[PDB]
Amino acid sequence: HNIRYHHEIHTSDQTYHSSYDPVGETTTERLVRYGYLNKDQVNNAEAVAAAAKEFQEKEKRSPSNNIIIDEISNSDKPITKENRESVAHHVRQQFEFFREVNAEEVWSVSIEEKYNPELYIYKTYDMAADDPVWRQVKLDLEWTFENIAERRESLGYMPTFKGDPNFWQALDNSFSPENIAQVQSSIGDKVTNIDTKALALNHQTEEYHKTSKLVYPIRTNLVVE
Amino acid sequence: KTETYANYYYLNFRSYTGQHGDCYDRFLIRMNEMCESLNIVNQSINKISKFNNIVSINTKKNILNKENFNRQTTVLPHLVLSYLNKNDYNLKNTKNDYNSMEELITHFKYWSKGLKVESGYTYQSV
Amino acid sequence: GYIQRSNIHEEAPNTSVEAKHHNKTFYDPILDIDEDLKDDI
Amino acid sequence: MQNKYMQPIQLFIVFEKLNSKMWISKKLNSNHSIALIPSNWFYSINLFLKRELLFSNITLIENSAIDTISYNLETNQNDLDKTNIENYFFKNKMLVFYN
Amino acid sequence: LNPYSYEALKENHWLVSDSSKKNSEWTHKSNAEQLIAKVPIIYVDSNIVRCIGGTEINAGHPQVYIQLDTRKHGTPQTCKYCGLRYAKKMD
Amino acid sequence: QRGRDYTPSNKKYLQPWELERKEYVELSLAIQSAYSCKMLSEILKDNLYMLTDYQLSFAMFHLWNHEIPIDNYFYNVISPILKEYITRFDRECNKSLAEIATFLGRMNVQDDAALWKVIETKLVQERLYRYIPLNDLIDLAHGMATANRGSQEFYNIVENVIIKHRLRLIPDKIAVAKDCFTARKIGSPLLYQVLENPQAEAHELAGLKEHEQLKIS
Amino acid sequence: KQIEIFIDGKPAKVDDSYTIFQACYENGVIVPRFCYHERLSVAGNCRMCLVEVENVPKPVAACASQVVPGMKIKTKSEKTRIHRGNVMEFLLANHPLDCPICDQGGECDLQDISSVYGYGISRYNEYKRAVEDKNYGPLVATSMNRCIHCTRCVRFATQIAGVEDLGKTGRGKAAEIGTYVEKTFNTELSGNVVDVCPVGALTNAPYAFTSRPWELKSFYTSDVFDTLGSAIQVDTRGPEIMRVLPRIHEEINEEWIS
Amino acid sequence: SRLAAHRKNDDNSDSVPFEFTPENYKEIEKILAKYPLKQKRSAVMPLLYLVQEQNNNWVPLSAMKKIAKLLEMPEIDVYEVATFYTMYNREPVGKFHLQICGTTPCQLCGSREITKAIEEYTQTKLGHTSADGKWTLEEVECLGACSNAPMIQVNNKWVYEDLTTENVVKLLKDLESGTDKKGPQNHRNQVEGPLGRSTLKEKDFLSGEIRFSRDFAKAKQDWVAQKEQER
Amino acid sequence: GSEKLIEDRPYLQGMPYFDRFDYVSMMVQEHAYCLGIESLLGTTNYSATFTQIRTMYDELTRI
Amino acid sequence: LFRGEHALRRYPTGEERCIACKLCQSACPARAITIETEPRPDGSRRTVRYDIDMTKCIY
Amino acid sequence: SYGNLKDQDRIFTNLYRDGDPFVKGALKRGDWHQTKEILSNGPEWIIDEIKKSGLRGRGGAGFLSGLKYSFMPKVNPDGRPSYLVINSDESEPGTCKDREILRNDPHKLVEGALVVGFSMRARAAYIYIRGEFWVEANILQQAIDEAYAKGFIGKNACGSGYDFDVYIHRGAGAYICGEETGLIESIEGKAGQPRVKPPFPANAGLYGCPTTVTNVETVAVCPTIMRRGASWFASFGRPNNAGTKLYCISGHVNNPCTVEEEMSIPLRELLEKHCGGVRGGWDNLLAVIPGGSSVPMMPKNVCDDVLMDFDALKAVGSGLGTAAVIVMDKSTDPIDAILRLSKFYKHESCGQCTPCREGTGWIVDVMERLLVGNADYAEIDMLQQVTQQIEMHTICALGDAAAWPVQGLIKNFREEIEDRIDSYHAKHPQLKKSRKSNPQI
Ligand SMILES: Cc1cc2nc3c(=O)[nH]c(=O)nc-3n(C[C@H](O)[C@H](O)[C@H](O)COP(=O)(O)O)c2cc1C
Ligand SMILES: Nc1ncnc2c1ncn2[C@@H]1O[C@H](COP(=O)(O)OP(=O)(O)O)[C@@H](O)[C@H]1O
Ligand code: SF4
Ligand code: SF4
Ligand code: SF4
Ligand code: SF4
Ligand code: FES
Ligand code: FES
Ligand SMILES: [Mg+2]
Ligand SMILES: [Zn+2]
Repeated sequence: HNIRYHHEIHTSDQTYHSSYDPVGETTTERLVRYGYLNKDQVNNAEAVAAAAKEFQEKEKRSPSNNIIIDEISNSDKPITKENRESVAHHVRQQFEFFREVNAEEVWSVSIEEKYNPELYIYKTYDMAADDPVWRQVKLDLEWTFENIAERRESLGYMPTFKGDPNFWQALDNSFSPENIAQVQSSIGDKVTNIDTKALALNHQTEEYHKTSKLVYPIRTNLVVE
Repeated sequence: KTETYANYYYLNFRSYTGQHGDCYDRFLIRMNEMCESLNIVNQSINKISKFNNIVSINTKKNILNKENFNRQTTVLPHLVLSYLNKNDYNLKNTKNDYNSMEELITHFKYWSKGLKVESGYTYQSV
Repeated sequence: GYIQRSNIHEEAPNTSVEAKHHNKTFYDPILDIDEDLKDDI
Repeated sequence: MQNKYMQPIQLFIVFEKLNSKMWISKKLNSNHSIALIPSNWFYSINLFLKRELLFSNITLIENSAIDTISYNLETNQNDLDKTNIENYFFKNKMLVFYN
Repeated sequence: LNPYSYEALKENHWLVSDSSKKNSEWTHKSNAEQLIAKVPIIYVDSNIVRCIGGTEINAGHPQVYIQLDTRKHGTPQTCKYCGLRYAKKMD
Repeated sequence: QRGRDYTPSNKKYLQPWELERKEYVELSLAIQSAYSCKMLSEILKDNLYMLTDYQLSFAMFHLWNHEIPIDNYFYNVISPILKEYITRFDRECNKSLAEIATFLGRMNVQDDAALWKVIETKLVQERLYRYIPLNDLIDLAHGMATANRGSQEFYNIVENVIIKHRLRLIPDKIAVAKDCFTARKIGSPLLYQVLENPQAEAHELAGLKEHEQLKIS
Repeated sequence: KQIEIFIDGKPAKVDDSYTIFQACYENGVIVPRFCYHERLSVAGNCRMCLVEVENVPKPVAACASQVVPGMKIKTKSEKTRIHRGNVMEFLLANHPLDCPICDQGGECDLQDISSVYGYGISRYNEYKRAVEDKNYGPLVATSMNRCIHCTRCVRFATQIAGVEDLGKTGRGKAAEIGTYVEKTFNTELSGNVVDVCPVGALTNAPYAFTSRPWELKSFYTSDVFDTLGSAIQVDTRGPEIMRVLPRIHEEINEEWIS
Repeated sequence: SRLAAHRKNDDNSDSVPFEFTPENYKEIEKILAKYPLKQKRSAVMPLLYLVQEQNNNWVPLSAMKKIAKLLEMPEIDVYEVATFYTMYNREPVGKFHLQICGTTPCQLCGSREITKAIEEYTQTKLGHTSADGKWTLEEVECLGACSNAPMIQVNNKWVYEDLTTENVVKLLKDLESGTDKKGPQNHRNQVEGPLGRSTLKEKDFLSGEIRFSRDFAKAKQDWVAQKEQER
Repeated sequence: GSEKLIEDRPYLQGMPYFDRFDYVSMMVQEHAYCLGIESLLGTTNYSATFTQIRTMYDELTRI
Repeated sequence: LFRGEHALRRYPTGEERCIACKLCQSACPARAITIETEPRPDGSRRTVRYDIDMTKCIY
Repeated sequence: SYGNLKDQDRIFTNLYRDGDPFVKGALKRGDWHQTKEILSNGPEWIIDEIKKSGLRGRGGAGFLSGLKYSFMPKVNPDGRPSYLVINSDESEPGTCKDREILRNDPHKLVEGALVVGFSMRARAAYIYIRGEFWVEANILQQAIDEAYAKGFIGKNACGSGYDFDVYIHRGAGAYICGEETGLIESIEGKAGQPRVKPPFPANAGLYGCPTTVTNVETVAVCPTIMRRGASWFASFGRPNNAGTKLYCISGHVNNPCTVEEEMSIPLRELLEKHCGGVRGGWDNLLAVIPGGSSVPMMPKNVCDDVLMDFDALKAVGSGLGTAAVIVMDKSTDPIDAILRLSKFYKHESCGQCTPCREGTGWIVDVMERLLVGNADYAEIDMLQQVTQQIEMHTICALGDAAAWPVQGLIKNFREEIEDRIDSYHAKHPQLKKSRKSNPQI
């Protein structure tokens, strides 16, 4: 009776965008391209400073900053041609990532595996025997089979689903027994239980389908005489 | 870590590689992978199995249900699903298209025009 | 969606004899002769 | 996205005359990143990828193309944002993608 | 009883009727109309009757409800999924 | 996750639908994979902000099913989490409460007296036993009897509930309940008669008139 | 007077004459509806257009609510989702399971809105309402169990045409839209009743049981049976033609055909 | 008050005549005068009440059509009004249309017992009309005199309160005879409780003339002065 | 023209093309297609994950 | 669950269970099902032509 | 200390018929006194006097009557008249106060209608009376005829020269007609289906003209407070409340009746003094649903200290509604009582909006199954959620009225429902759950 929240309100469909200007461009070139600074005004230091101030005020980032948007990582350190220390910082970050990404792997990389190799050697007819794990797999499978057999033998029989042609009556039990019998007679059904009292007993009754029993031990029927 | 797509990442199995890149090594790898698929299947089936059972205090022996389905078998596929997603399992097993208007509408739409998929690009590998 | 892990290594199951789930016959000296052939270039 | 990820900004640091347009989404794997590359620089960029130190161990998994000329948002048209990659499909004759 | 008469059309929902029910053998490639016409009208005490086309859910057609409280007493109503016709047991 | 707040909307306990399906499934898989108390505690503490009562009960079931030994790591890390979650439970957490209590009893954790006290207060003092299914209630009583923990009030409550729902008793549950009560030595002649013949008549089972007069809920 | 409002935090400008639904449609955000029709009067019966406003505790019916300065509308909020789900659940309660047999299977806005906005499963497990069918002539087939009592049919008959025959007779869940007496709806514009009816309660009898929407190819053409000329859409499944419909042409057709 | 449409009856066909008497026409004129000249559509309910009074406590379809024609309004509107309002019997009823309240107050006071007694005395079930056209039982909602429950209403006109398993039978016999008590069958007054009054016990004040005089001119002057001072 | 036919057909009706792509890994092909669809949808098949079918049958198909 | 040869069933009364909803036609990946339906004289929603191209159908 | 109102401070004198209810007795007891001067005072003075007195609506809303009247337009340039509708329709369960003034002091109601109409600048006042009150409608019509004959109403009302016409509309049985918009539509002649409320019917209501809907009790008490001063009425109630109110007790009480009493009187004192208390004593009390059926119930735990005030009842969670108190004893079944209430609401639903027109029937079916006992524990929370979905999603506030009693029962007597479900399931084992719909009852 709890249908609210059936649909997943929280989903795993999320995207992030990172856009940067060319690292080759200088502050003056960036200002000229964006239009804040006129092409011929680059010489005038005062004009360049005014254009930089306007750019910072309007676009919410310094002209030196190369990051238009960094939703991916929100990095506050731009990489530019002018600041040569940015290249060194990025190189250090790249090598840090190269170490850490491999470190966090569980199976892909392992220096312990590199320096202590573990080999599988084919040396016997049974390839399972060469591996302790596969021998245990065989033993576990046989143990499971034996446990299932023991449980079933102790129970002594097996319930089974038995087809019942009366499951396909024209009318439901919710209808009157007289109506059910009349419809069955009209459709000429003679292999179904149309007893009025039985139908009345089953009226508005919910119960499981017909079941039979398979009785152990399983043996072949024979005509010995 | 970043590319697992099923229960594999939480199963303890082994993958095999050869120091010779020849047909013989490839054949050995295929044989070993066939053998290890058995171990993976065994682990997967065990993940949905009820091995333990109620033990009587007086006799310290198992109390097996005589007229319960769980006595026939030790593997119950719906075990974890029922245990964790109880509401979803109940809705799935109680509401269908023959008695629920919403289920009928979903069935009709599903089989007339497939489910709507939001626009986007994906690359998924196995 | 993902989860956070603190111990990447899955430590080996306890090898003590007293501890439960101990298999005395897991290793066979006659069969587990890998070490002899392991050091072979 | 609970993994250690870094953008492939080396390409755009080296090719200093190109602008960067990169994406990552949960629709993809945690370690998967999309980028826009101009055709006139595609060959040189692949030359750099094939022999750069950290990009040396790189394999071209896949390559194909999309006929973006007839691409239209059939549902949720208003939800499109200027940062989405779909904005580059409209009015462009073709879009060839490598992975 | 002309099938094309106004009275016949109004009674049969402006469709040309086939009293013999034999034309369907060719039109729809079946005698199901003849077979279903044999079943008599099922009389139900309640004003509203529930039909599932069988004994259990998913063994027939989707569960539907038919109003037997017709503006004219005793008028049979036919189920849309199956041709079974139900009428109220006026007393 | 980015821009995600895991504080429960109910302000009592987190729910599975609040978390992303991927996170829920992956944490459940990790819990299932855990094969020792140490690693299970590590996983639970690392992902505590995403942990749910369903997953905690499932972790207890996994420990019981695989007979993972209970040790110092359990009693020192897992037990506080169980105490906190059980205290924060309410009526709608009947499934988790019954499962956790039953599996702790079956595992026979004879320590964590505070944990057992919290479980008892939730079960009887707060009258949360009325939301436990009859079969689940019988299994919980049997498990607590196996652990040897319990209260006379709780056992009397279970006996009265069994007598009330004698008609719904299944033979397997009857056997389990009879074993539990015989082992504990607690019981009544009316209870034993009901267990022997659940479908007996009112005059067949002497004392049912007094039980009905008591009118146990 | 131009007025600034916010839709999901997106600034927008609309004159005060606009309603919430009209402002949303102009700005490109879709709102479900069952009873609101552009050319018909305004009614707030179905209440499927409920949205969330920051300063309004109760849900606001977008169709019959005028915009206010500074209004903060949250159409993507969880509260709006819950409102849509509740209304859809109430609508689907008592709704017959006639999708396979209903002629509007592929053109049912109720199905579409239930898939996109409402919940995916129903809780109502009880006897549904049952309504007797009505005879409106050889042009309109009526299956009144599928009626949602949105009165679009009544409004069209009283407003677009001069015929005054349809009405909501009764009170409560037993209310029945239609003619109290048994008579045929013989207006020259009876065809458009099927188009306005959104839940397949009224359908095209000649076209009944013929085909499905997803297997038709549509062509825009002009009518010739009347010297007025009408912008029509012709749907064909191969050589066979079927289901001629109107298409919007306000200068000549004004959305209706004879 | 069963179906939301026209029931196919031979005695309620369109051919059934109906004509207002001259007194009814005068009453209709008075009703129209009371209502606005243009808004003649508001006189549907009084017209339906007049039709019920003129007929055997029911509104024929022909009468409804006549009302629509007189009011210059669609017949569908009259149909909607008649179907929406349940006090209009669209089909013939019995000589006594008993209407037993069944809301929670009456239910607590024992409405079910009174209903069973009425059914036993009238030899008919709830809702169904008796074989002979004499009794018609119906269950209705709060009739207003909750404090005097249980209660019934006859012909939508006369209310009988404070009924019991024997008072109701006595009331039914009195109705059949022709002469019966109007109001509660107990000894209580209109709303006075069975035990007695708890208020208004002072007979002197109630009987004597009650006068309350206020210096309205002075009050108005004071209000204006206060308003000016605030200004 | 399997890709062309998949584009012509809706999502569900294109799945059996993935069975046809590989005659011995059809389960894995279906798994990849369904994984892509659910990645677009932003959800995961918790039912399959908890029932373990998508791993055991993938390994059976590998065998 | 084996899928062998297609067949059309009937209700126990003998009436056809097929109502021309064309859901099967739309879902058929191979476009192997062709359905045309006309109202039956009694008024039932029953198909007049229901063809399955066994050579074009993937089982 | 609140209660024990003096017999000489009761506005509704002759509540129990002891004198003539017609013009003779009305003038004997002081009706139609200085009406000319009251009119001459001016509409602004009347509005200010009401505001100072603090009279608030006697219906469910409880809004400030003075402010409600002041909201009406001063003048209509288009020439549209203003209408004063008196909603005498009393169809809410347990409410009897309204009918006890129509047949006792109709002239007081007519005088109040005239005063309010003059204050509001309204040419016509229509008294809409439910068709059940046939005798009361006849009495009020006779009173109106007497007023016209004596010249109080009509041309030169009370010699003031202000033309004012009082008409009577005897509607039929529809509890929905009590709603303002539904009342207006019923007067218009359409179906009593409420209307969405962005137009604020005070601006465009009846016939498209400004109309104001007011309760009979408020209209009747207006002239008396006008004559006796605003301070008099304001001093007979707790602060922020109006004053003397006409309560009516219906449920299991020794002496059911309708009595006028001071505002804020304790519920226990009101039950014990005027009506003799519960049948088996206060200890035998099970619950009380004061202020009509619409508002939730109150258990004996809170009934002890609750005061009959709008604010106090709102804080406790069971509004004062129409001052209709139904006392449910330990003999009755709260589930059955609320089931009957839900059936009443289902019957009375106009049917315009799907939330109400479907949830009412759904709740009725769920309550019926709960009463039978063939229901699950989760169905209680499902019913709670269904009521929360109905509320605030409707147009006329009838969905909320139908939802509130069910929520009150769920929160108060959850254990009773759970015990009944357990009792049913103990005697009715059922392993298999049917996928079919629940059988019709
Ligand atoms: C469903 C419903 C029924 C109502 N029934 C009545 C009623 O019977 N009598 C009444 O006076 N007010 C009733 N009201 C309230 C009126 O609409 C309105 O608020 C009141 O009559 C105005 O007078 P007041 O301002 O003094 O409360 C009902 C409201 C609703 C939503
Ligand atoms: N037939 C069953 N089918 C599916 N899951 C079962 C079944 N029986 C037990 N489980 C699981 O066993 C756990 C309960 O353990 P236990 O009390 O021993 O079983 P039971 O009471 O049915 O004999 C639950 O996780 C429950 O889901
Ligand atoms: S309108 Fe037709 S297709 Fe839509 S839900 Fe109703 S019956 Fe199904
Ligand atoms: S028949 Fe169709 S258009 Fe008319 S009220 Fe019902 S749903 Fe609306
Ligand atoms: S058309 Fe196809 S899906 Fe529809 S009923 Fe017939 S066989 Fe079934
Ligand atoms: S809430 Fe109910 S009574 Fe009010 S308008 Fe909607 S359907 Fe009519
Ligand atoms: S579209 Fe808003 S109420 Fe129907
Ligand atoms: S309960 Fe009978 S009149 Fe109100
Ligand atoms: Mg168990
Ligand atoms: Zn059927």
